[PDB]
Amino acid sequence: EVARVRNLNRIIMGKYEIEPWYFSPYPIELTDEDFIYIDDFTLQYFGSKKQYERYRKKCTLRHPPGNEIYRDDYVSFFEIDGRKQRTWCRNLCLLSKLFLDHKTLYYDVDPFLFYCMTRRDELGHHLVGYFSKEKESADGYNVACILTLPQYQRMGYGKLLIEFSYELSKKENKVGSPQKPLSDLGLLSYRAYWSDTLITLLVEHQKEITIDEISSMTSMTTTDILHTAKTLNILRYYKGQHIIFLNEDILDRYNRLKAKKRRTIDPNRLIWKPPVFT
Amino acid sequence: SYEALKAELKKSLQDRREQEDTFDNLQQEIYDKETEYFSSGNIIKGFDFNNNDRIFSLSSATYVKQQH
Amino acid sequence: MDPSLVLEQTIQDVSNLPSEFRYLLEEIGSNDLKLIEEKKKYEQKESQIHKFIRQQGSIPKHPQEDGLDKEIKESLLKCQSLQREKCVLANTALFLIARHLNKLEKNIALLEEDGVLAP
Amino acid sequence: SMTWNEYDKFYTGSFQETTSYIKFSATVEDCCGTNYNMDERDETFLNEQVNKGSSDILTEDEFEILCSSFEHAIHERQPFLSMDPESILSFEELKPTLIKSDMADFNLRNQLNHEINSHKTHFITQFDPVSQMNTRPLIQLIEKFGSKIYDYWRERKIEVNGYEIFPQLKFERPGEKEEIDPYVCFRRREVRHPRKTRRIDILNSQRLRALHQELKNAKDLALLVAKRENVSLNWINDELKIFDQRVKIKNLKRSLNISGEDDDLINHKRKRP
Repeated sequence: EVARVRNLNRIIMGKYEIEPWYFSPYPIELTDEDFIYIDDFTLQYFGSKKQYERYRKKCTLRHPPGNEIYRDDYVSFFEIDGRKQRTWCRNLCLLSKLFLDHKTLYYDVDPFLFYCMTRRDELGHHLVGYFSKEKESADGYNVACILTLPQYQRMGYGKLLIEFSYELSKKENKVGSPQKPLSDLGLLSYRAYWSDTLITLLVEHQKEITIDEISSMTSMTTTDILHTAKTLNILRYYKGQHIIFLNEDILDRYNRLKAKKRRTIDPNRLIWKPPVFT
Repeated sequence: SYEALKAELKKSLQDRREQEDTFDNLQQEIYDKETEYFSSGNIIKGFDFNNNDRIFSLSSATYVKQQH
Repeated sequence: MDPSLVLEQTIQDVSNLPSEFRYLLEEIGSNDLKLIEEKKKYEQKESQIHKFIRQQGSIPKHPQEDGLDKEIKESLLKCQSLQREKCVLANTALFLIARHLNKLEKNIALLEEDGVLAP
Repeated sequence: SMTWNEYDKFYTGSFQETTSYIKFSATVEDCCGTNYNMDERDETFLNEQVNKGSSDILTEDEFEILCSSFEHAIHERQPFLSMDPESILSFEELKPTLIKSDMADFNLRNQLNHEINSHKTHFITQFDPVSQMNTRPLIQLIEKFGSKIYDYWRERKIEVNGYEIFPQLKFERPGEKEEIDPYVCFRRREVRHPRKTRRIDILNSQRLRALHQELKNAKDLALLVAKRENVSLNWINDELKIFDQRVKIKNLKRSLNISGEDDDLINHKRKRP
């Protein structure tokens, strides 16, 4: 009952005031405040402006508490272990829950890895979005929850997050799909990514290509590939096996897509080996 | 006045001489300890030799100049 | 008290330490390279003052003494700034390893107070 | 919505980018300093009740050191304070515990500051802000201000019924029946694994001793590098002192027209490795 309504009033994270959408189990005492402050580096919450000031004067952290595993001139990615960085990850999950309706904060953050995308500044690395990932997922999910912060929309950050999640899976030699039921906005973003990478792969490869060979190059599951082809009306059934072809629509979409000149993940800048848990 | 400044300048010149000598020892000490300790689990290799693995001596541009 | 648990926890705690030592030490190295180039910049100007003193003494003033002295102090001051950074960097590396070592020594002590670990 | 006007007041400084990727594993607590942070009520008390006519000012940072020690001591001696908040210990009963308190690895930092041979000021890392330099030691603050500040902190502790002054997350309690509360979060579920065989325990005991030695070797190298940079800092401080003295010598010498004794006014090359 209480969890089905917006919990907090208005929040100032860093320099941007953001409007929460959903309940988040922040300290209930904070629901009595007009303004809540979120530190831009530690994601720590404050009801008191004076405590915030004192905290900012003593805080030396200027980036996510973990190793930088990716860097281009647009964004960086940090890999953070929930078990190693408990306070920071809880703060992130509390912040994320404000904008994700079906994220659970039921258990502690230990079984999750957090891949945090930042943009660099004179002041440091500013978190703009993230995706979490189970250390060991029974269903083979390569993303648990994924979010772009509201103040950083209209910047193509969501696309970079989704790209980076599959780049990890490719370096893992695994196929992957986002967790369980997807949010309405999340479902929209993945279908756009799935269509874009599928039509880009088909057109540039030119030759005929197998479902399993597409699955091998993109780390997309066969399920996501088939459904993406059905939506694009380029899937057919022959002799008990599925086949993907090309039409006038796919070549047309490709030209429009290439014209957009979007920012992309450069896999050569990903210095990362999969974490080993005993 | 002039006599005091010349007396405390010799004092600070002697200090510079002492800092320079203890610096030369530490550099040699560091190099010897890199040899003794690193020649299974290492602070160099991972906890789980080579002249390029001397990350401690290589932190000094004075040692880098000597090796080149 | 479980020695296998203590060993597993210590290895996890220290997993990122060799990477941090390398990262800190090469930032010290990169600063020391900048420091040396700045040392040459003020030692050459200090050499001109010293060259003049050997020939004519300290009583005659170098034709550019006021200009060189300001440039030497400036270059000497940014050397002190670089050296302070290397000190801070070296202190963090020492602090990280020292903190891990104390935690391990406390664990070893707790294991020795039991019959679990032999002293 | 959009931009906050006081951002530039709250976010100052520069993060310098490194050529190689950032390597980091310190926690948020490692980079925050003193865990107590004054609110608006604390500063008016410090401004008007403590420092109004004082000859010796208690700085905001020194204030937080004191309250932080009070919190750590009470948690140690009265863990179930919320059972009877008015039975909170007095300052004099708590003072023995405050004297022994080791806040933010203070004893470790002191030992390191000793080992380096610096002994100058305090041991500073990347995790420390430069504003914290001006603070007095805790034991000195306890004597001059301890009881007065504790009187204030004691009341705030009673007002919050023995819980925390700062708003806390609601965590599950192992005796509560529970009630489907959305504010309860971050429940913990232990691993509970069977023991290894006794032989493997002995083998891992040997690996533990070996790992301890490798960390010891690493600490020796790390201390040597810190000593090397410390004497390098002393050297440049001497070069700065020698420069100022050499200029003053020459100006006074030129005033009095004395010749010779120029040996100390120039550098002399010597055999260096």
